[PDB]
Amino acid sequence: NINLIKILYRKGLISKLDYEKYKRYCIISRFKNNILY
Amino acid sequence: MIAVKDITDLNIQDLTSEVINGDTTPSSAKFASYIINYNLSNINLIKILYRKGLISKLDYEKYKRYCIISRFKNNILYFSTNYKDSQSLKIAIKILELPHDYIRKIDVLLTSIDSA
Repeated sequence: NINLIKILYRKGLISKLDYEKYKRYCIISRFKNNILY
Repeated sequence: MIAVKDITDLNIQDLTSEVINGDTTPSSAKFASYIINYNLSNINLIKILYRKGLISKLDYEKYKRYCIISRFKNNILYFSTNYKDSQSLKIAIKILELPHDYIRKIDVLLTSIDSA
């Protein structure tokens, strides 16, 4: 959001959107909460 | 008066009829500028008529990005993959002279792909 507020800026966003799901996969690996939604 | 039209939209981030003078202020402009079409689109943000100004922003920004694509004399590898990311993003999604100007980037990217 520092760059947000030419096409090279969104090249950093794809690095963010990649490992965030991998970090969300760590939050998915940490899904020992057993909910329905 | 014109750059001072963004002086009143600075007060919009500072109430319903007070934003009504800011309602047509984002509509008088789009009926008649690069940074102004980015900030004032966020002036209305922070019914369906507001997003009618957003489509005017999302249209010419790619045309301005086509000027940034016409200015792609930087010969990289991820940038050329980003060049397909700017062209095939609207190929399903989205004015006569810009379409003929779109072929200019189509030849010069492959000309630079032949160069580098």
